[PDB]
Amino acid sequence: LEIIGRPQPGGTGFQPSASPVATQIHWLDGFILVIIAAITIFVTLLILYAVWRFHEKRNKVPARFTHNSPLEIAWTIVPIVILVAIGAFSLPVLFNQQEIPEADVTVKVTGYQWYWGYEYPDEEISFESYMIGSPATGGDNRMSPEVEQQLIEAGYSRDEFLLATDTAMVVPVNKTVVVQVTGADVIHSWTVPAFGVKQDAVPGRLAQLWFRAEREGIFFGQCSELCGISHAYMPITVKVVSEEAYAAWLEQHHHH
Amino acid sequence: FTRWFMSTNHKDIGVLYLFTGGLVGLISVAFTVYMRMELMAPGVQFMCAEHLESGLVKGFFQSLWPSAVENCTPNGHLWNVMITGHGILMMFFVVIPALFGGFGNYFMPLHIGAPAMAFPRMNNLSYWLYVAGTSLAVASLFAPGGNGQLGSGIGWVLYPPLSTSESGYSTDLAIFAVHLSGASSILGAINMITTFLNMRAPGMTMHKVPLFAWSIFVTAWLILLALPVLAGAITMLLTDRNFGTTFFQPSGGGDPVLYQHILWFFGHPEVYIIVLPAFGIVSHVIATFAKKPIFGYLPMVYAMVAIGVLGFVVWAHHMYTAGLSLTQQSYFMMATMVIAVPTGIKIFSWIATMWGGSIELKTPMLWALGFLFLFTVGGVTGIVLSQASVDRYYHDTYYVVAHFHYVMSLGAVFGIFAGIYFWIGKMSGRQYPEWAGKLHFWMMFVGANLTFFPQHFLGRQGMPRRYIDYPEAFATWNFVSSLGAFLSFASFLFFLGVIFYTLTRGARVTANNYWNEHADTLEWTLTSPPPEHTF
Ligand code: HEA
Ligand code: HEA
Ligand SMILES: CCCCCCCCCCO[C@@H]1O[C@H](CO)[C@@H](O[C@H]2O[C@H](CO)[C@@H](O)[C@H](O)[C@H]2O)[C@H](O)[C@H]1O
Ligand SMILES: CCCCCCCCCCO[C@@H]1O[C@H](CO)[C@@H](O[C@H]2O[C@H](CO)[C@@H](O)[C@H](O)[C@H]2O)[C@H](O)[C@H]1O
Ligand SMILES: CCCCCCCCCCO[C@@H]1O[C@H](CO)[C@@H](O[C@H]2O[C@H](CO)[C@@H](O)[C@H](O)[C@H]2O)[C@H](O)[C@H]1O
Ligand SMILES: CCCCCCCCCCCCC
Ligand SMILES: CCCCCCCCCCCCC
Ligand SMILES: CCCC[C@@H](O)[C@@H](O)CO
Ligand SMILES: [Ca+2]
Ligand SMILES: [Cl-]
Ligand SMILES: [Cu+2]
Ligand SMILES: [Cu+2]
Ligand SMILES: [Cu+]
Ligand SMILES: [Mg+2]
Ligand SMILES: [O-]
Repeated sequence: LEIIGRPQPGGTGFQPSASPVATQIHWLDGFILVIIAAITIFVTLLILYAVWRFHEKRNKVPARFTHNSPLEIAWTIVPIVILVAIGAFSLPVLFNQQEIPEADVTVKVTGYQWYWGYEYPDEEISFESYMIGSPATGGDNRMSPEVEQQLIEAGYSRDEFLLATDTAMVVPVNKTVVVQVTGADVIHSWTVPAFGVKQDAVPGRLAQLWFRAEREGIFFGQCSELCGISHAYMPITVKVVSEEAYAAWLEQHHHH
Repeated sequence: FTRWFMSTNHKDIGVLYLFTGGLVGLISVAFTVYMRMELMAPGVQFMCAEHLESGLVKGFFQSLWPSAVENCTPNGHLWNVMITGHGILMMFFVVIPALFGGFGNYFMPLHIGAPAMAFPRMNNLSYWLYVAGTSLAVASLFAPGGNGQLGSGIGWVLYPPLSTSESGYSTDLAIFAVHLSGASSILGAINMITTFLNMRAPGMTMHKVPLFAWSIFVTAWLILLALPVLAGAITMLLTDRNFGTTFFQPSGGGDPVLYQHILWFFGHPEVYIIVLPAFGIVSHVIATFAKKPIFGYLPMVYAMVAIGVLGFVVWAHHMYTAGLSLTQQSYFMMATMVIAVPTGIKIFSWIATMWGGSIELKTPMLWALGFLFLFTVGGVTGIVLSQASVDRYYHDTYYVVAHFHYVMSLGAVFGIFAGIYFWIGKMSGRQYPEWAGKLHFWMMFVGANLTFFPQHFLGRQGMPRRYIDYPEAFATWNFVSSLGAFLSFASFLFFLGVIFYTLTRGARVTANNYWNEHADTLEWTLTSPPPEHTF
């Protein structure tokens, strides 16, 4: 499988999209970015021009005005319009993210200090996922020859250290996945940037998110609520695969 | 002598808050240097468990030199302790004491023509509670804490159940620290409000009060509403930890998310409490150096009032991924967006003030203009974050870290430096050297932009907050951000040199008003420094 959901060296943009929700976030953010860049450039150019035009060597006697009604009207209404416009594109994107559709696949995820537990209620599968290099895999949260070997053996490389886990949440491509997220001890947060999803894992609460992956491959997230000593060391690996490979993985877990 | 610390005069107290805010600022900045040393490269090289085997003093020094990864067992607890220490010091023991306690106490009474403040003795007590709070926060770093080590690694906002389950009593000491800070702030707020209302000079009506004194007045109101709420949230943590309550513990039917509603009800107002006095200082500085009266005085006052008020109804933009319903998320998003309108009015008015002026590019004016640009960069990323659908990606990433450092470290701090250069002659009787102030400005300007701008990229790439270590792909922009932090640190040490030079041998100030006639508030009619008994 291709490693898709991951940071890339020197990156300045989002991680690749692998869901329609992520695609929406990329468009909305791109749209807002054009606007706020225009505002910032505008404001910056006004300041630099005013300093040049009205420097004390060039404008020796200062004006004394403290009002300009037309300008004050424009500079109040135009921001309001800009914001209404952002809101209008933004709320539908929000409604799509947060309205949970009917599940093809249901996973229940539990955050622990410091690993994730997954349960597939329809399949009676459960398992835990630890960082490759965590004490669970024999490490102590740092790179070593042993950790590199384990990364290689699991189908990764040295470059995936801190992202790759010993076991992965496996799901089929182009199917609606609903994840139910809770915490076992403290608050954790489960996320996958490529899917455009993030949901706190709060003890005593069961929250839901959804995604539908639009291509196969490997996608990484990292725990996103500070949860103690190994907060930096309990990531998320999702493998998106064919419907057939998904069934094969399920059968591998079936106890006869 | 210790006639300084027992003084009740608002000028002396103001000066005490400034020096102390500066010293705590130096400590918190030094934490960030160490933080950026560790973030400079992927892999953990500095914060090694091995250094815990040494003594306190010996462990400290070894932890400043890098080790090979193979000799460095990562100590996440120390990372967590350092960033928690950094945030708490900044948010409770640095910028507000400097702006509100410092400039507020020194200058607000001067601006309104008050010879004294309503409660001088309470003012002196407010300072001591600040110092006691700082002492407890620092003590917490050396107290038995999480994971059988010293200190609390729980983040500056103390989320339970993590904060309530952290072992040792480090966290209890931190909570007491914050109680003491709140008490200092509340006393100061009561003092400011009573002074503003009852002790203005004859003729000094509401519509003739300078913008800075207004900024302090509005800020004081925010404090009275916000700080008692915080006192509740953290006392509930204290009783969950020590007195068998289960407010935030699900086994006892509690809800950790309740803590978040209460905490952020304080936590948003907190930032407007930080920034409003900086808005006031910027207004005084720009009018002076543009040689032009402030554009739209009354809208400036009302924009500040509106910002203050709106800052109480937006708190859950800090909780978009914490399990808020779609309806709550939509509301808080729309309410947050509204804040851009009155802030925009203030930004455009500052530019309009400059427009048609006669601009002098002295050091205080450079800080003020840097503020306009940098606060705008920070403000617009705040608007991005207000969008719940996009915050889904950005929440608890370095994009948030970039946002808040632009508004605070390149915003409110630029306001602090603007005030210092603006007013140091007035406070001390000695003037700073102009070339050194400009050099300080440019070093900080370049350094702080190099530190924080690349953090937007890290956040877009999905780098989480509160991580001792990070995937190799984040190396480039982490490296640049760290170099920026080292340059900023150099600029701050240079600044401390500039202050030391100024106070020991700066050019003697001989004029009541050493700027120009457009510095037209009452402090400029007094001597430099003002007499013990003013007006
Ligand atoms: C001085 C401190 C300060 C200030 C002033 C602000 C100002 C603002 N903040 Fe910020 N913020 C923080 C400090 C501050 N913030 C901190 C410390 C945190 C993190 C806490 C933590 O988790 O540790 C945070 C986090 C934070 C979040 C949570 C993000 C997350 O955790 O995922 C959000 C969400 O909406 C937000 C929004 C905003 C907005 C909209 C503004 C607005 O007030 C800004 C409005 C200003 C402008 C927009 C620029 C000027 C306007 C114009 C030039 C007009 C034209 C512009 C438009 C029409 C857009 N902030
Ligand atoms: C006022 C607020 C403030 C300021 C000024 C700063 C200053 C700096 N911060 Fe701060 N930071 C916070 C508030 C602030 N920080 C908070 C609240 C957090 C969250 C903590 C948490 O996650 O719980 C945080 C977290 C945080 C992180 C993320 C940590 C993590 O997630 O693991 C990083 C990363 O580099 C960082 C770096 C820096 C650096 C390099 C500087 C500086 O070195 C930048 C350079 C600035 C200067 C050199 C000048 C500073 C001047 C003053 C402070 C005024 C002193 C007073 C007088 C002179 C009177 N900070
Ligand atoms: C949204 C971004 C905005 C950024 C702000 C920067 C732009 C500010 C432009 C100000 O425009 C000036 O306003 C004055 C006051 O309205 C006018 O003076 C006019 O009115 C004065 C008020 O009495 C008279 O003194 C003058 O003679 C008369 O020219 C003047 O012509 C006009 O150029
Ligand atoms: C019929 C049979 C009767 C059975 C009775 C036995 C009851 C067992 C008590 C359970 O409490 C445990 O205490 C450990 C020790 O405090 C904890 O380890 C914690 O503390 C250790 C340090 O002592 C660390 O090494 C671990 O990583 C950390 O999980 C552990 O989590 C916790 O659940
Ligand atoms: C019929 C009676 C039943 C018998 C009781 C069963 C006895 C065995 C329980 C083992 O407890 C585990 O110990 C681990 C090792 O201490 C802990 O790992 C914890 O500590 C590690 C080392 O610090 C971390 O890396 C992990 O992420 C963290 O979960 C883990 O939590 C805890 O559950
Ligand atoms: C593929 C490159 C994307 C460009 C990313 C730039 C983001 C900078 C955000 C901050 C903007 C503040 C005005
Ligand atoms: C990894 C071998 C190179 C050694 C460089 C050590 C730089 C440490 C300087 C730390 C400065 C303390 C503030
Ligand atoms: C693909 C094979 C499905 C096997 C199925 O019975 C299990 O997932 C449920 O226990
Ligand atoms: Ca490192
Ligand atoms: Cl007084
Ligand atoms: Cu975590
Ligand atoms: Cu907020
Ligand atoms: Cu976690
Ligand atoms: Mg969070
Ligand atoms: O905030």
